[PDB]
Amino acid sequence: KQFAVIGLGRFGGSICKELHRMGHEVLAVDINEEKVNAYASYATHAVIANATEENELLSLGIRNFEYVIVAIGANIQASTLTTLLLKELDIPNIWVKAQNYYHHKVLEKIGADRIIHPEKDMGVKIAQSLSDE
Amino acid sequence: KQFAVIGLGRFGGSICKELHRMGHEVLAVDINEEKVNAYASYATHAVIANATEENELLSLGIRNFEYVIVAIGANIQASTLTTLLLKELDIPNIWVKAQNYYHHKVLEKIGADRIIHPEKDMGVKIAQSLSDE
Amino acid sequence: TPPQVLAIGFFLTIIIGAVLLMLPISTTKPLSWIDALFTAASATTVTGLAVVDTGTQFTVFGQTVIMGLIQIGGLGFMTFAVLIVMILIGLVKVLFLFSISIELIAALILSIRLVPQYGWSSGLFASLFHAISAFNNAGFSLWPDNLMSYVGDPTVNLVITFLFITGGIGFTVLFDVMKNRRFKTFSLHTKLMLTGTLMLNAIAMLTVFILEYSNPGTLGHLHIVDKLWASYFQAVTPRTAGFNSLDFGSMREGTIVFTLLLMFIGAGSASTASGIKLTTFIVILTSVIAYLRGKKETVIFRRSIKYPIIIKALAVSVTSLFIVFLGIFALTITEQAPFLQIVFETFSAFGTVGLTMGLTPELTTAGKCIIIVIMFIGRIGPLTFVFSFAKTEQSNIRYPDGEVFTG
Amino acid sequence: TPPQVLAIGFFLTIIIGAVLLMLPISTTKPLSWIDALFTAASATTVTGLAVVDTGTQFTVFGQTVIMGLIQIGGLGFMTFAVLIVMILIGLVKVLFLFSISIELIAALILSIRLVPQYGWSSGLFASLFHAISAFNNAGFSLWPDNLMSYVGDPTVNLVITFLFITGGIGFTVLFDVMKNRRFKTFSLHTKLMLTGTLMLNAIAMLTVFILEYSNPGTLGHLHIVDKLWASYFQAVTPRTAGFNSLDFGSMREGTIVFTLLLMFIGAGSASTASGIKLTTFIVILTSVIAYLRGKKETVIFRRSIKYPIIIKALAVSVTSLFIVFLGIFALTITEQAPFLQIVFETFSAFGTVGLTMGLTPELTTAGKCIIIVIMFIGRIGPLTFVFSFAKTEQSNIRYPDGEVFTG
Ligand SMILES: Nc1ncnc2c1ncn2[C@@H]1O[C@H](COP(=O)(O)OP(=O)(O)O)[C@@H](O)[C@H]1O
Ligand SMILES: Nc1ncnc2c1ncn2[C@@H]1O[C@H](COP(=O)(O)OP(=O)(O)O)[C@@H](O)[C@H]1O
Ligand SMILES: [K+]
Ligand SMILES: [K+]
Repeated sequence: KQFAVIGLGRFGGSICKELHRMGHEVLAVDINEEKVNAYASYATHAVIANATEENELLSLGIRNFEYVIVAIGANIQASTLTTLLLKELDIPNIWVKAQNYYHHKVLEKIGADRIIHPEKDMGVKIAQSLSDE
Repeated sequence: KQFAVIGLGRFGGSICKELHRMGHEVLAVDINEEKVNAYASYATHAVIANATEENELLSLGIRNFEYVIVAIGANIQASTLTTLLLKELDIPNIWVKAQNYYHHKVLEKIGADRIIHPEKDMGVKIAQSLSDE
Repeated sequence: TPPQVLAIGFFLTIIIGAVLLMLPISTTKPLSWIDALFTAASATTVTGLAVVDTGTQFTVFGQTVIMGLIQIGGLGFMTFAVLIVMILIGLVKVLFLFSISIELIAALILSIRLVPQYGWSSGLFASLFHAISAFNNAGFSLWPDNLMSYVGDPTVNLVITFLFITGGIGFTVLFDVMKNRRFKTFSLHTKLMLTGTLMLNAIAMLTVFILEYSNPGTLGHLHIVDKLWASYFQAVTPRTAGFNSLDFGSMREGTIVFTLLLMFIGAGSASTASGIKLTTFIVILTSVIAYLRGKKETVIFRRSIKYPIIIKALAVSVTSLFIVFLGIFALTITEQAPFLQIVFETFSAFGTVGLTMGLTPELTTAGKCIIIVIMFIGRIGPLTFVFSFAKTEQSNIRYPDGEVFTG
Repeated sequence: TPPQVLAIGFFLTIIIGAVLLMLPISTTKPLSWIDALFTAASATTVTGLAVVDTGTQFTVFGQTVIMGLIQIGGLGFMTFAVLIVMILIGLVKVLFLFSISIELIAALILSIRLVPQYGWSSGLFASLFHAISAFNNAGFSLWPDNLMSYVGDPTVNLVITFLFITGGIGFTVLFDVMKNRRFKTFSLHTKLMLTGTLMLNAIAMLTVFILEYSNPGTLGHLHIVDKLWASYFQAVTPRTAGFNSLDFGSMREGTIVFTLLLMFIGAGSASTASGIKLTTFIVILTSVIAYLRGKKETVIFRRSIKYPIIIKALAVSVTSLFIVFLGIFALTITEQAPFLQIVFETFSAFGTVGLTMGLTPELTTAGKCIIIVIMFIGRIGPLTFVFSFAKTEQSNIRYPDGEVFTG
């Protein structure tokens, strides 16, 4: 019921739209103003903020959210830095989207609860569908 | 008495300041807003406009000015395009600042009354000063 | 031309309506040229100010003409207001069907109360006339006393108030409420109108009840239940229907002063109301409070308001006050009347409310002409009217910044 | 705290001045507590409203205390206004020397006219008192009739008008004129004040002369030369000196209505005047006209005005009107007075002008308290006063844009 998604892109935006359809309260935060306006109606709360600043994260109230999904793409440093800040806020579950194998290793060692690799993870279940078909 | 300077840079800004000291009416036009604000007090009229658009040139009233100095630097296409527009406005005297030898040739053939090469032209008079000294 | 059609269209309607009342079949007694023009202008630019009583001056045919002008004037602006909002006759028929349907059912409810008292013929025309007048925020009444005899009648108060509250808020608000039905999913504008109307009416009802409680002329010689009805009615009628249940001329000056602000802010945007709208007042009020608190942006209902909205809200407010100031200045020179009545008349005329304190009948020929201009400008809107008759040239030259001390 | 010192400082001056007039040496006859507080507040927050005549109530020592409060109040705000402008006691001494020098020479010129009539002792204190009062835009007069006996005296009219015109425009304007001496080299603000004052005074002088020409009470039983002086004086005194040459209570209502706007727009910025200043009125007026003409920016005097200047000008204007509206609303409930006098009193008190029409002496105890608050808030400024007693928290979070219809 209490979910937060950081980064409204192809992967992050899809999570907000799907969660909103199921009837869940989702907080969407993104630096780009156009992304927040587009997903303003698809999220319970839409915020234009920078996730790499610890002062803004406290203003949003991320510590309240049990699940935080960091879906920042094409900016690996922002994704790595955001998750490191979230552990200081003792977030119980942090789900991070990885970009490559090296980024996957860094996120694992800095304390990411679950690492998502949308291109690689989709292949291993498309292949599973082929066997079942 | 009726002078117009286009491009408020190191070369264009120096002309406006020197002419203003001598007591002449100078119109300063530049795309950059910071340059126009800085030279607003050093010019009789300061305008934020683009010299490559023929519609804006007519609004300023360049056809009234007998002498127009095109001091656009680091943007050779803007300098070349501006002087070509000015000849359509039958400007009597057009003084243009050149960037290199190839730009000097192009300006000469498109009808520039006087071509100024500040780096090269200063050398030929510094050398003259050495002989006289 | 896009905003010029509305200005020309209302002008054509007024003159056609004015000459339609000149025939010796609409009015029993002869009517002067200025009064017919004023009556047509008040009906077309739907305000409700009357120099002559509708019942005692016009006949059944004449009252039908007034009913036609109110419906045409109220719907003509309402359709264009919706079109202006969406841009900046498929839709017209939808609004016409909705307006007729709600007015028809309201007349049937009003018929249960009026036809047992006035008769089958008299009670059905009166119910239909008030249903049309109330929904379009007109305030016209066939009876010599404007709803003053039905202060304590729940049927008259509830049905009529529902008509100019539903027709007061914008049609976008009505569409959004029925399409979404969840307050969390309403638009920012819809949430401003629904929340603003409840807060503004509650404050107005409290102010009228407290100030007029001890007044012998109004709200004093009434039962406690009737006091609530009159206070409730007099709080929602200033924006912008202008129906009466108490004599505004015998009210306290403090109530009149508060009514001046109440009828300058009007109601919904794309609707039958006029006057800086409610959202404009809220946008300005919240923008100033944010500036005083140091906020870099205006935030309300978890949203943000951009500078073009802020300046447009502030531009229409100052322009409206300047027009009202000119009207008061013009009327003081022309009319030899008490100042409070002149100010109340000008705000009512500009906001197209129609409330008055013993001044509209006694206006001179020149005074009536000023009110007609004020009513026309207020109905059209200061921004819309200027664009019709102003030369337009989009500038393409920027200038160096200048420092101006506005402290 | 930076704007809180001025609010606290004036409060300390008023209470010190109020108790200083309580001694049985300043006033011949006993003075009530509220009148002394009102007199001190009017002198400190330099407005000129008087519940008791200065000459017939206070003695030479008492009038000296009033003279001290005017000089301290006028210079105290003027120095801080200049400091606020430059930020957003070396300078204080320069302003004090300039203010004393111009007032001293003016008193000497006035002494040529007053001491032949009142005497060496009486004529020198009166000339000095009026020189101090006029330069600081006070309007206090020792004589029972405020300059009404010198309507046609060129020496009194010219010298006194020059004092509150020089002291009315900002000290930045005075510095810029003497430093540059060329209109082409003046700042944008300086060119707005010099051009605006000439245009505004000319329009005001024409309006007063035309409207009051046939009035028997004022401007009617006077010579043609005296009509020009009275019209000229009554056009420049509303902003913001508040000196009199004609009875405002016997003027036409149209003249009073125009005076309401005249003393709302006040005068210059960093000076002894108060009210939305002129530049604010010009900035708003030109910004709206540019919007109506479709201009993307506000351009005046070959310069450009940025949005923060536009919104600040519009924010102070609406805030000032809201405070004036609250004052009129409060006075109507409290004071049982004609509405026109109440409106004129509130605008005069807020603008610290001091002009009145037979209302200040007859105010009740509660009515006087409201005026003191209105005078204090208007002198400090709605924006400056709020910042003193408002919690400040700079926001660092942006929100998605929302669409609001402000039509
Ligand atoms: N520091 C940051 N804080 C919050 N959001 C960010 C930050 N940096 C980037 N983003 C958002 O993350 C999104 C990443 O999208 P993109 O790079 O297109 O890949 P994907 O759509 O797969 O996530 C961008 O839309 C951007 O707005
Ligand atoms: N299209 C244009 N129209 C007018 N002014 C221009 C245009 N393009 C560039 N300029 C101005 O010309 C100036 C050139 O300055 P710069 O490139 O630093 O060399 P210099 O100072 O020697 O002229 C810039 O400051 C710029 O603002
Ligand atoms: K109405
Ligand atoms: K004064």
